Amino acid sequence: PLRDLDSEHVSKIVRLSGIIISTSVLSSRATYLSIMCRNCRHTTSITI
Amino acid sequence: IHESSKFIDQQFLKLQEIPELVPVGEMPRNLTMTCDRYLTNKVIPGTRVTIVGIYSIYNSKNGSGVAIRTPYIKILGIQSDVETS
Amino acid sequence: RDEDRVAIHEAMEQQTISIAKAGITTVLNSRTSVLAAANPIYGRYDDL
Amino acid sequence: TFFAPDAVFGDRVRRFQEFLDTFTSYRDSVRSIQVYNSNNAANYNDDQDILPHRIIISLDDLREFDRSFWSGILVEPAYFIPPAEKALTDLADSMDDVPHHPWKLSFKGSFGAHALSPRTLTAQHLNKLVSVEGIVTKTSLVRPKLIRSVHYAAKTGRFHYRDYTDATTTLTTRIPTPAIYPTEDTEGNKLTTEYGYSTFIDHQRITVQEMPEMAPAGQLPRSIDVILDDDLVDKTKPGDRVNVVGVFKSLGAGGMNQSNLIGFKTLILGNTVYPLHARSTGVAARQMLTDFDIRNINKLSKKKDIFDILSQSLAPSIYGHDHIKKAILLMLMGGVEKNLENGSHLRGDINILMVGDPSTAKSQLLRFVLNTASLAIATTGRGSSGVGLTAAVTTDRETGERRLEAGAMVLADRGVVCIDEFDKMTDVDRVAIHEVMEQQTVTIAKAGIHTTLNARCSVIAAANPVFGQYDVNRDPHQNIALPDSLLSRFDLLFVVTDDINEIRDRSISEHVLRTHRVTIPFLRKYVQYAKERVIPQLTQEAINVIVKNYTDLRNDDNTKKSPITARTLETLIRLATAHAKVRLSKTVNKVDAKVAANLLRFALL
Amino acid sequence: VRKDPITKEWTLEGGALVLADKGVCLIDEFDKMNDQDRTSIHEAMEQQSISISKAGIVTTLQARCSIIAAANPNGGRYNSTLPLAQNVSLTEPILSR
Amino acid sequence: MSAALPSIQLPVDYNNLFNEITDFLVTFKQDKGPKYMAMLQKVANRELNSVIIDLDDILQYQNEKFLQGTQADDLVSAIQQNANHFTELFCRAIDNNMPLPTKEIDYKDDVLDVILNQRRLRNERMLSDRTNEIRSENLMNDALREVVEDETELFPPNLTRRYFLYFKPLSQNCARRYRISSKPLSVRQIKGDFLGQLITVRGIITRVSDVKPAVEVIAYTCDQCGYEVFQEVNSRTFTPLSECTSEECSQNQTKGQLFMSTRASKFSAFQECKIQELSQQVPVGHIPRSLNIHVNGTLVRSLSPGDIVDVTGIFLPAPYTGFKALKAGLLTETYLEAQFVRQHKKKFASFSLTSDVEERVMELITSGDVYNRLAKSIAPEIYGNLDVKKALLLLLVGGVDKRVGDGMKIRGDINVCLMGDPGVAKSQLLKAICKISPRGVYTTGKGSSGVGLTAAVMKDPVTDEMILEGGALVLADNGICCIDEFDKMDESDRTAIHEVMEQQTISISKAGINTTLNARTSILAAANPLYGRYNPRLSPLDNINLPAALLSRFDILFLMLDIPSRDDDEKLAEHVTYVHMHNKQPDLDFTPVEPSKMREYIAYAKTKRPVMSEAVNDYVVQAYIRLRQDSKREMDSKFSFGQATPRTLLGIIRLSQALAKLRLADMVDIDDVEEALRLVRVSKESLYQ
Ligand SMILES: Nc1ncnc2c1ncn2[C@@H]1O[C@H](COP(=O)(O)OP(=O)(O)O)[C@@H](O)[C@H]1O
Ligand SMILES: Nc1ncnc2c1ncn2[C@@H]1O[C@H](COP(=O)(O)OP(=O)(O)O)[C@@H](O)[C@H]1O
Ligand SMILES: [Zn+2]
Repeated sequence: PLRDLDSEHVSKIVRLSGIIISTSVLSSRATYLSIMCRNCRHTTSITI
Repeated sequence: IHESSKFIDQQFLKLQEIPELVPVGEMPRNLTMTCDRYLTNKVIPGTRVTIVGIYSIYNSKNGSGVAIRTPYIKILGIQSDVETS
Repeated sequence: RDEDRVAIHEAMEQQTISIAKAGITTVLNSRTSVLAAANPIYGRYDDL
Repeated sequence: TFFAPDAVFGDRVRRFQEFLDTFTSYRDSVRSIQVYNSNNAANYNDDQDILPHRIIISLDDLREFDRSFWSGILVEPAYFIPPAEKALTDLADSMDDVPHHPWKLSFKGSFGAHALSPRTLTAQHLNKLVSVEGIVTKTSLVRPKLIRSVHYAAKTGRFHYRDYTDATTTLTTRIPTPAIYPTEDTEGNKLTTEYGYSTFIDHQRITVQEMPEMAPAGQLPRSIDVILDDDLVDKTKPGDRVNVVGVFKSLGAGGMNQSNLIGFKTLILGNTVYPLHARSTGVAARQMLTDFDIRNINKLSKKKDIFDILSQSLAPSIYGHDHIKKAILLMLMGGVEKNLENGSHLRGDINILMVGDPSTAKSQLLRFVLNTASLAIATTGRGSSGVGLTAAVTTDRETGERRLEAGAMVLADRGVVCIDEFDKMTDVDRVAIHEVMEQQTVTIAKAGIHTTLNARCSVIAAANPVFGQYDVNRDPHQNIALPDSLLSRFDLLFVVTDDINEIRDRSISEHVLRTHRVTIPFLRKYVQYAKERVIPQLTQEAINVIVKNYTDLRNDDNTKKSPITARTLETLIRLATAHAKVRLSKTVNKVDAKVAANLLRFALL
Repeated sequence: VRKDPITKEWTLEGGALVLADKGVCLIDEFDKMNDQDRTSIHEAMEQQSISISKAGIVTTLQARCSIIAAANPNGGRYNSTLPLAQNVSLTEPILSR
Repeated sequence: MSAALPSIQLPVDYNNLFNEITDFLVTFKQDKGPKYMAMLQKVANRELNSVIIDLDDILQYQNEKFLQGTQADDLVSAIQQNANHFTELFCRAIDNNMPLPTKEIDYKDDVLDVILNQRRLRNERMLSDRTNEIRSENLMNDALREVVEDETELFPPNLTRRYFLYFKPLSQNCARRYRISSKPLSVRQIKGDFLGQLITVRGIITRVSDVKPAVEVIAYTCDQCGYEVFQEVNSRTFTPLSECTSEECSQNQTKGQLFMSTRASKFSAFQECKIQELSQQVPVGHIPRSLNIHVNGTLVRSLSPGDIVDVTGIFLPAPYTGFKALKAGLLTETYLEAQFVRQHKKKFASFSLTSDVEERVMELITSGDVYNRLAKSIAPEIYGNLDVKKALLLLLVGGVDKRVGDGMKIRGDINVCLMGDPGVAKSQLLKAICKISPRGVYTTGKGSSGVGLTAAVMKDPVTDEMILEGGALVLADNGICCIDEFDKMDESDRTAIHEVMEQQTISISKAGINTTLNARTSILAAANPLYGRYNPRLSPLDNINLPAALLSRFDILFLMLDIPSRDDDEKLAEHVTYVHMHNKQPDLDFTPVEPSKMREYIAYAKTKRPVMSEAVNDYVVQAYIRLRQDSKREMDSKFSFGQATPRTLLGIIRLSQALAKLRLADMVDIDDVEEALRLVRVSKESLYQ
């Protein structure tokens, strides 16, 4: 239960339960982006 | 270069302690919860769930204490009572 | 309640609900059966 | 532009030229535009002494023609649409050769998986083409936008110009050019601005949310922002069911540039917009006519029995009551709505009240009309939780700090309203209808708003006898249970009876069994051409009839069962005029007045 | 489902019948209630689960809670010459639960 | 890089259109003498302040060139574009050729006209000394005088500009005569890309700000220089040019401070309004959207709310876009800079007589029977009943306002009810009088009418103050308020109305509002009995639901109720079928008067202030006592209604004044009150049919 969450085990895996109130919006994040320098006319790519 | 880039969907959820079992003296507390890719849209508000997650820490642009952080969970998977209501 | 009944009073016989508020002009399918329970109370005849 | 076109672009053009050479339907259509503009240019130029440059492409014509170019528009529009318009912009220069601007594209058809509700429009397949269906929920105040700016160098009488580009003018992320508005010359002189030698374009954004009957109900609405260039700005309004097509760009650089989370700004560049029709919508069905469809109407229009069959074909689901659905058919036709010189407009819409024993079709007949009238809205009366079916609340938080929205009857400005359970609907609406019925104007006088808005629309009322049942041995007024003015405001009051019998009741079983075990789509096309083209003037052969009957009933009926008023004079005109529209008659004839009398004989006695 | 000010946070407040789902809800001046705060207790007694279908959340919450209710006769005096359902304002089916 | 700001050219050539203007301003006599020069003499007389330029003259000036084979080089097709250039250059010519002042400068004149005079004088002395010093420094006009002009620095001619300049377009008549320039466009029809053009738009002026000063130039004072510093203000905002830019401190160590002067700063009178779309021009299903209008100078009070106008003016961008994120770059807001105004229902307060309006009154009179001619000319699209429509003409002319000279006022106005049954049209008469009445207004029983009949209070959008916003009885004043479905109003509405019939004012004492407010409205009301139609078995005090205290504030009520009849309904059915067969009204040996000329006639009659003869004075009294004695002693049974009152005697006087004003007569005859009493009694003789 959330009542027993602690600063102990921060960033361990945790198992907990409740009710979902709300679900917001499907925001958009990258996973590949291709990039050019506006002055060097020079290209790279980044992945996450 | 947006037209040669690939993107993904993520979502913000909030979970609160079930009002059936909380302190008589005050409101329930809750956690900001996030999920990515195919884990999105699997869940409907008001369903009963167990989350397996990384209890993690972020900084909030508050306006809270003299130096502090806010907890959040990155969901790395989810399951439920077989279908709520 | 009077504002409740008039909708079901239609949806029981044409299985749609039509809404006329300025915001949105929906006509949504109810697609429902009803099993109902009621009492004979105030079967006693008077008009008032 | 300045860079040298690579074959990856040069091919795309000439490959698209073999398509248009194959399907001449587009080459002659773009020609048909510059036919139209030059006729108007000649009309302006040569008597005082446009169409907005886009074409719709059937995607069915691409699939069989060029499979990889099919996938190109869908998967990589930013690399396939800019060259296709670059072809058309030189096809247009090839069709014309008179002396002496952009040309643009639009699409139609099926997109497979790419047609999806904004519930499932997601950050997969951003750059791909999309189609979305839903409600247009708000619209932005249509701002003018700069593209070319023009200046004057008074020290020389030269003119200078500057041109602007941004995130919404090219599908590809062109290198940004944050040019600075020129308040000083290169030499250092002053400048002034030649407003109107500069050029402008309309910007608008409209926000679309998922259509509520397909929505998995209970959940929240989800909505996305559509930007419209100069053309389509005029053809959306809030609350209508709208399909859009475009590119779901994901522009800006939030977070990863500047400093900090919320991700990229996602929106659709709208390249096609269509209104569409669904139940209780602010737009008509508007079926197109071929030169064949009109031929069938003209075969019919001179046959001396159409009104009897047309009156019957409405509602095979119901037995009898031809004598009523005659009039409901005439409500679809309506009057002429004459507007007088230097004096107030005069009603054309005919408004009908149905009442009878609760067994009858009152609630069901209206779902023919709502399904088959050109434009209709249905209201329960009680349950119009706003001001009513007409007016609305008025407040804002956005930049302008006020807004207006319209009730059902203001939205149904010409067509039909289905009102049912009519005597449940409270006085607050009834006295508002007394404003409407014969004035067809609405007034409100809130804190800020003190103005008049139109409501030139037609009504069916359906009601129940307050005692639960009626029969003609019980005096026939008190069962109506409404103020006498409403019994005047509505034009035809029909009383439907089912004190039970057997003789007529015998046939009903086999008709219902046959109904569990002429046609609708022609009626819409029959009505709209009749409505659009035909405006019958009166004729002396029928002007006398309406005087004979009206003047008699005021002697008789004021000694019998019903009231007669100067209001019911004009209802004779409208009904005569409606039947002439059924005839498609260029003028009224005596037969139409004899029909007007007959309907009132049944309705009164 | 209703406001909480801090961060404009949204959460459910359950009824007392949810907060006491295992145990007992103690109601004072049982007569002095409106429509909504009467249908709630009646739904709980009737079938021990409370609906929610508001603010976009749809749920049925366990309300398996016992009751002790306190009430007052209409006019204070018991008026022993009349039955309880005539003495109190409440009708028999809420009274029979 | 001259590839930046690239050069382009266009068919215009302003460098010789100025050469056209410098002839037109002096070379026009088609309508003292070259009238613009004499008008500029009245500026040199300092007796007017605003210059109105009409395209009507420019066109016929070019004909006097073109028909003489002389090139036009059209100004008109240019001027309907880009008028912000011309309006700031066309005015430069007038500075360079205008007459010299004649009425010499004097104390009884507006203070701005000496401040400008002093700088204009100081300007010439600076040339007069600098030329002599240059000449005196050890050694031809066009050679020397250009040296003086360049070495000096001077007040600019826009800061010595005595006057505000405006334009008006050319009406369609002048467009079709000699065979565009001003279609009165819909606010929807404007389609954006008209920015820059001179346009005409018409619609309701829903809301206005109050007039306040807005600065165009800031004047700053520097002591250590003595030179003034002038900053042009162009946007909504400015920052104070505190660092002294003076030509004497620039090449100086110390850069001494300066202070603004709040009268040397050239202002202009600034006002703005919304025009909402004119409702009949809205498409099907759409909404009357709004446009923002900005005003400068002498025009400023010509716009008043609740009226319909043509606005002519120049349609322009403003720099606004939303709030940063809700943006797609280089967006603009837009506004219309108003230049000239005309309004389709005119202000009664302007009514002077000139060569075209007197003959429009005189030709109406000479046919005679004017009073019956105008009654039938009111709402001739509905049948007969002249006594009602004949009284509506008196409602307009209204009688006389009386001030006792001793702290008392009594209403010079007519309040009327149109009680009856369905089918004898009411709202059509209400609507007809709303059109024929300037400042006329139309109302309805229910909904907003609490605030809608009252002052709201509003935080004013353009400037940081609260304002009272007037409901119908305040959006109308000195004019008619029309009420319909009357009895379906409520006590909170009536107790606002009941005070307004009795007296010209309203009072409020809730929340931030404590004012006493001027109504000055005529209330014309349509109402229905308890059962829609009358019941003959019910006495009128019971047939009518209204309380007789409020009813006594109606100076006439009409029992305008129908009874079926064999003949009379036949002529009605002719008129309705005739007017439905076509727009035209019956072929009587009559003409129904055009409303605008009747409005001019009424506006003249309103100027009349008639006096009662002693002959009628003693007759009015004796008729009143016989009325009051009969009304009380006999008429309190059966069909009898109400009581005679002092108020009904004053009604007869106000009606008797109204009749005399319609005669245009300075005195009230014995022949008038014998008509006024007839209308009072006849309104109920219907009840005996
Ligand atoms: N004249 C009729 N002919 C055939 N069916 C009818 C008729 N009148 C009513 N019905 C039946 O009534 C049902 C529709 O409900 P309806 O009686 O119209 O409700 P309401 O009384 O509210 O109008 C349909 O199933 C239809 O079969
Ligand atoms: N005597 C008449 N002459 C001409 N038209 C009339 C007459 N009486 C009624 N009408 C018509 O009837 C309508 C009047 O409706 P009305 O009676 O004013 O509604 P209300 O019941 O609210 O008064 C108008 O459209 C008008 O054209
Ligand atoms: Zn200085």
